[PDB]
Amino acid sequence: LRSRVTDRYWRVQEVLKHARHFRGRKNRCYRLAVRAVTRAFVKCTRARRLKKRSLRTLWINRITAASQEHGLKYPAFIINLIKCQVELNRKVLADLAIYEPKTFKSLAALAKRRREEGFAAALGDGKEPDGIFSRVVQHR
Amino acid sequence: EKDIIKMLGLEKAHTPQVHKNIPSVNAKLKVVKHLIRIKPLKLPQGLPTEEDMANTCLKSNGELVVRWLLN
Amino acid sequence: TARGTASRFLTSVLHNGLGRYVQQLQRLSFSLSRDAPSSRGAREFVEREVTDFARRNPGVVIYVNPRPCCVPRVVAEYLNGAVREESIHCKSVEEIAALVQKLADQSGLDVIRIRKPFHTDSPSIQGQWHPFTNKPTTLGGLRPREVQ
Amino acid sequence: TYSSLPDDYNCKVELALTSDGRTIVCYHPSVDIPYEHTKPIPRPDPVHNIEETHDLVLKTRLEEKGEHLEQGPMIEQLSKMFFTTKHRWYPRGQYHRRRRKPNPPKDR
Amino acid sequence: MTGKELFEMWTITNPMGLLVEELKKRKISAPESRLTRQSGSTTALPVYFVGLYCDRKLIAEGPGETVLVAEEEAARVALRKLFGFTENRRPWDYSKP
Amino acid sequence: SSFSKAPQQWATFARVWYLLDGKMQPPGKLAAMASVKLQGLHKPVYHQLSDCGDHVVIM
Amino acid sequence: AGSQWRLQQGFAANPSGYGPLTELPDWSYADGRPAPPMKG
Amino acid sequence: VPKTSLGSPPWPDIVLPDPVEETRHHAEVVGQVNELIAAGRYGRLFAVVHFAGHQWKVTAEDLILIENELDVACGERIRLEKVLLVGADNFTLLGKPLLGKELVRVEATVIEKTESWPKINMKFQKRKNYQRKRITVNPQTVLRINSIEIAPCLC
Ligand SMILES: [Mg+2]
Ligand SMILES: [Mg+2]
Repeated sequence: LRSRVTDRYWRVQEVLKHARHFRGRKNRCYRLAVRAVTRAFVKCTRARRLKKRSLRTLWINRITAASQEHGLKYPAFIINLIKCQVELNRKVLADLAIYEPKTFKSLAALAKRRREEGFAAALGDGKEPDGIFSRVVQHR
Repeated sequence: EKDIIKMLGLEKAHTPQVHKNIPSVNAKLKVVKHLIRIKPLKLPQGLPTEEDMANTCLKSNGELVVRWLLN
Repeated sequence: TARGTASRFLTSVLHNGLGRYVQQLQRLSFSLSRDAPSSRGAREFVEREVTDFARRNPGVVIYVNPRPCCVPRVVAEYLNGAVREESIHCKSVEEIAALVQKLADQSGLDVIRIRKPFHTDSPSIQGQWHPFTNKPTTLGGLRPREVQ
Repeated sequence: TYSSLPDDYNCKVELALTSDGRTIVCYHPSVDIPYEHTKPIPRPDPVHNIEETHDLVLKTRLEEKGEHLEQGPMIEQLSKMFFTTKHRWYPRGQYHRRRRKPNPPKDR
Repeated sequence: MTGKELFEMWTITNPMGLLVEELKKRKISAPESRLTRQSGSTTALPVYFVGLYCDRKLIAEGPGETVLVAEEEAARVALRKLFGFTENRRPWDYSKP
Repeated sequence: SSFSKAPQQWATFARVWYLLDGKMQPPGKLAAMASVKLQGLHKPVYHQLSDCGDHVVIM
Repeated sequence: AGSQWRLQQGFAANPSGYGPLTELPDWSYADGRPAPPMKG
Repeated sequence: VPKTSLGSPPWPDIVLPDPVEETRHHAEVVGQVNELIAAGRYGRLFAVVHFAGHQWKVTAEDLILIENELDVACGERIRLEKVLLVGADNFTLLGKPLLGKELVRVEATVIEKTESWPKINMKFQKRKNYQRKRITVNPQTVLRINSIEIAPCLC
């Protein structure tokens, strides 16, 4: 009983469809194509993890542009926004910076204020003053 | 040290685990003390009753709060 | 892969869910064999579930054809014009039910990479940043070295 | 009468804290550009193409402009206009023109 | 009508004139085109921001490649404020009275 | 906020010319801000595949 | 960042932990009936 | 009082207003904004909302794609509860880190339940003869956010 592979055609297409848009002989020849496709998938998943880093770095660069406009460096802006209990991820913060320049100038005003309050309290050397924006609220 | 960490329940990182302060335990902890952070458990509201088991939570200052999020 | 395939922005057909929600699935056609084992699940589904399904969704027309086939299919068809083919071949009643549900709740848009998770017309309320938006204006509106 | 940032530009920004303490509110009306800070629209229109003798000749004198250059110098001039390097302006092969998508996705 | 503009569907060809008429109706007088912001005049890609002023208050403002284009824009913007067809405008109500 | 599409987009990606005086400045500290403004990294709309970058004139 | 401050103030070093940000049931039916609880 | 490059700190001196006048000023401003709300003089609102583990910048009539399943029928209206930021052309409300449910209400409809396009995931190792190829399909849910309403109560 001899058995040969009849469907080999389709076996090949499932590789070759992913190779269509390559340059050179990689987009035809099953040998070359197979290796190239595999490399393409691997590169793809690795890039799926990378993409998230890339985007977050983008957002940080944009937020830095936006802050620097208002004479406020990036770290100051971010941590002094945290110290106001305002938790907005960098995605949203960048989008505000682009599409909501007003609200962003407000946020920047807040941060700047909170920072100055911090310096004031550190130089003051007493427990009595609590800056208006340096107050820490608990959940209700 | 790998074994000591395994038998302290410390397998997963940045997860808290609670242990008696008896010498038996302190011995192992002493072996791995550079791999860990040890902070005393505090009970402001005291130990939980059986009505309070579902509402218990552990705050980072190392303190166990019995009533979490009333209404 | 993403460079490999086509892509689209996130959209609704006919701004669905804005004014009111319209179930996008239009008709559903089953083809199965009374005799063949491959269609077994699909038969059971037609017995018990189809009826109830038809009440739960008044807006979709369901055509059931017994015919001599080896591979039972369900053809979903949408308001969009979109036609989506499926094979119910050799599945449970449970599996088919879940599948028919997926078909019921889909938009009929093509399934491909979606470029970004949100879609907004007028994202920009209160302005959109441009190089001048944060710059101060001067007196007379002179340039840096300009004299008057 | 205090804000952390000057009101010169963008919005005048007011930062208030709710009496509760659990909400920050910001009032930010736009700041319009003062008249005294603007300069009058430049107005330039002059037509000298007119010949007093024949003015349908004059109207044909404005249609009298055109020229042709070689590839190289055309590109140099083009790249001086837009402050680009020369390279952008050269063509591209069959293979690259063929893979441009016929119908790119559109947002908005 | 979602996402669409006003002048996307209205198609009117002379914004300035229409503005002047509407301001006659509102008993306001003479919009004056006043150049506000500009970058590069000598460039192949200039940017102008022309403001429109009525009694030295600024009613509306717009961008363009050319000072003319921009003036026309400021007109369209002013129009859009007057008519209350705007981006910031209240989104439509879908509700069951 | 209400602009037509084309002028809006044009205003956003508009180029700008900065002037930077050089007298008695370290070429390094100069080149730092010059570099930022050349790459258009001072624009919240920045991306590496947008052409955005501005002219800088140092004197 | 800013975990140090968040710790001095007695919250979780990560905003994701145990705050009202995470704990609360982020949606509900329009009628006001509660939503099925969240797996997390 | 001499003056050297150093003896004076190189940064503007700061004066922050007295706490009392500030509390007054704040109550005054809040009063103003609150009037703006009660009068209905805000044009269109956007809101930053925490949902399904992510934050979004949301506005009426819009669309978001949630990467996991929600148990709701298609067509159900839903109140997204956690709201970080609300905003309008002339003012913005900030949460710490949340807005009271009495202050703002954003309702979204679920349009479409679906599944993600296939995502290939491939592990590979040089000359170890090890490949694995796995195709992921993620269940997805498309919400149309309907309305952001904001109630006059603020203090
Ligand atoms: Mg991950
Ligand atoms: Mg998990």
